[PDB]
Order: sequence, then structure tokens, then C-alpha cells
Amino acid sequence: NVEGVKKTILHGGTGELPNFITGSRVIFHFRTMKCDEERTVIDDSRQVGQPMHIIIGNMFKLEFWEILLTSMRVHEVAEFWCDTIHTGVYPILSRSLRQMAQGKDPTEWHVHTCGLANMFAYHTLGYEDLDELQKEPQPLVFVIELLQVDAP
Amino acid sequence: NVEGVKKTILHGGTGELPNFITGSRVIFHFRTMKCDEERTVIDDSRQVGQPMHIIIGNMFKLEFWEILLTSMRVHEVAEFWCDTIHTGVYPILSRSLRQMAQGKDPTEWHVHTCGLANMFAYHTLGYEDLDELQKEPQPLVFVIELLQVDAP
Ligand SMILES: C/C=C(\C)CC/C=C(\C)CCC=C(C)C
Ligand SMILES: C/C=C(\C)CC/C=C(\C)CCC=C(C)C
Repeated sequence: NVEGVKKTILHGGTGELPNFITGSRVIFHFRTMKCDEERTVIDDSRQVGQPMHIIIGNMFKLEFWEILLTSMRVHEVAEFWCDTIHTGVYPILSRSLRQMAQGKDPTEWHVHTCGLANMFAYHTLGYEDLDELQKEPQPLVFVIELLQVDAP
Repeated sequence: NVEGVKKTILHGGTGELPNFITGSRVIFHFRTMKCDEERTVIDDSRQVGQPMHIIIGNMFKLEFWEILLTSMRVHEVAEFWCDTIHTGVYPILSRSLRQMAQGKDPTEWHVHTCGLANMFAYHTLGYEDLDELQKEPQPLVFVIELLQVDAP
């Protein structure tokens, strides 16, 4: 559907596209991997236990992840191959998820400011994988399972 | 009252200490200056037009600025000299205020992430003064006027 983005369904879900209206919360699992042989995992919501929650802000102005998610039926499991053009911000995104996974609030001031502090002082996202990933740009495969969609 | 912090009242305000209870919003003006001869201004809420708003989070665990503000009567104008120990985070704080001053939301995702992006890519807070200030640590004088205190 979009440039530098190959989607492949793995397990079609029940029903047709749901109502991805602005302010909906989309609940899902993802596993993020490199495109090497070992297919190296970088993040996995199943590994951490809890599933992921986003909330569509502007259905007419979507974020790249929302492009991916909004193309999915409930209980769909889909593999999204993604060209460099769209993987650049992933490490900062991941950094933010990993902080939320420890109940640190990545948009609370005290953690936001410590984050900029360290980032600036030490030239690191905090994790070796994300830093390697930051210094060696590349495509990524996300495997995603859409679990629930709820409206405002 | 505290180490590496010299306060001097300039114009005593009406009444005695107000109720700085947790969740209060404190409304004030500040002007932030170096301790050189020219007394170089770095930030001034009067220059930008609007006064500043903070909201006490934990009255038993206060932030250094809250230490300063919570020691003030309404309409007080006070000068707070501050030793290196407490000025290190100022440039990141300032960066955040300058973004809020352009109605950019410094804890919204899209701006938070662009911010980390640039900070990491370019090794800058975005403004030459804050970067100079970041590479040459020092004390600072804040002059502050407390305007209003409102409770939850
Ligand atoms: C309300 C919006 C947010 C809190 C931003 C969260 C963003 C993500 C969780 C990225 C989605 C993960 C992928 C692997 C595409
Ligand atoms: C609700 C809390 C915040 C939005 C953080 C805002 C912090 C400041 C505005 C710093 C105060 C300015 C000084 C010069 C000490």
C-alpha cells in the first residue's frame, strides 16, 4: 500500500476492518526484528508480559505505526517489512517503551529531563542494541497481532 | 536556608507565606541571569509576555525551584543566587520552556521525539546560549516575582 513497506498476513482475523476513529485505543502485541539470518529480536511485548496500548490522535494525519495498525482486522497477525526510510526513529521509540515498561513515565518531567541529561552527557539511548541500531541504519520486520480496538 | 543558595528580598509582599499545599499552581515571573558584570540575561518571562505556571507535585519532596518559590510571600520580588551544584539542569529546563513558549508541547510525543532526535544527531539543545551555558558550568541569579498561588 505504501512505499518501502511490504505487508504479509499470517493469520487473518475475524470480521472486516474495525472503526479506527480518532481517539480510539488500539491494543496489540508486537515483536520487532532485524532482517538478518538469525532474525534478531529487538523488542517483544510478549517477553515483557503486557500488551501495548496506543490511542489514535488524528485519523486524517496518521503516524507510521498507525498506518500499519489501521490496516488490520481484529485477531489479525501480520508481518510488516519496513525500509530504512521508516526505521530511523525506532531506537528512540523503543527507548521510550522500555521506560514505560518499568513504570517510569517517559513524558513526566523528572524522567524526561534525566533522559535528556544522560542522552546529552553520554551519547547513548541507554541500551547497547538501540545504540548499535542507531549507528547502523537498516530495515526492520515488525510482527504484530491486533487484540482489541475501543472507541472514545 | 539551603547550601549554595543566597536569597535577598527586593520587595516584600503582602501577607505571610501562603498555602503551598501539594497540587497548588504557583504563578510567577522570573528573569534568569549569569553572575558576570553585564549580568547577562538568559531568560525573562516579561520579555516573552506571559507569566510562568508550575504545579506543586509533592510538598514533602520538592524540586529546587519549588524550594525557591515556596519561600516567598505573594507580590514578593526576590533575588536567588545559586551555586553550580544547582544550575546544571537549567539549560535543559530552559530548552523546555522555550518550546512551551511557542505552544509546542514539550511532553507531547511528536515534539519529545524530534527533540531527542536532534539532540542526539546534532549535540545541541537548539540555542547557542544554552549550549555555551552547557559547556561552561557556573552559578546563576534568578530574580522572581510571585503573582498568585491557587489550590486544587
Ligand atoms: C499514544 C501514542 C504513544 C504512546 C506512542 C507509542 C508508540 C508505539 C508503541 C510504537 C508502536 C510499535 C511498533 C513496533 C510499530
Ligand atoms: C509542573 C512543572 C513544570 C512544568 C516544570 C516547570 C519548571 C520551571 C518553569 C522552572 C522554574 C524556573 C526557574 C527560573 C527556577
